[PDB]
Amino acid sequence: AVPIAQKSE
Amino acid sequence: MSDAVSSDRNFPNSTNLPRNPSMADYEARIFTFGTWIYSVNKEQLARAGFYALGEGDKVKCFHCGGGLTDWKPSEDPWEQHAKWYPGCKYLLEQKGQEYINNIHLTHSLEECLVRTT
Ligand SMILES: [Zn+2]
Repeated sequence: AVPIAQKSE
Repeated sequence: MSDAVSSDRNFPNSTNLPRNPSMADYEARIFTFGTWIYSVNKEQLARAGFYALGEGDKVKCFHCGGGLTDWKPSEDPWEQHAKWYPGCKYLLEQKGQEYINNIHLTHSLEECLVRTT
């Protein structure tokens, strides 16, 4: 599973 | 003697229940995700305490709020959120450090073999 995070990248 | 509701006052909120696998496990989880489902079983995701966000795949754990999306073809709810962050309190309550080690040391989850042939 990949780390969500997203936020702003 | 600073305790507070954290460890003193009665029902903090007022009545609401802070979820619980035993009650909102298979059915509950299965409802959050939907039809889709990887090699593992949703009921499993429920055992660890993973509640989807109304859409399959992306699901956040209780307490450890671990957001995991796009799981692996060969993995398990516990193995995922645990390994990623070996500090999920809600987990310690589920099967304590006992299981925590089950993963961080050997292969956890995945049964149906009993003795593994
Ligand atoms: Zn967790």
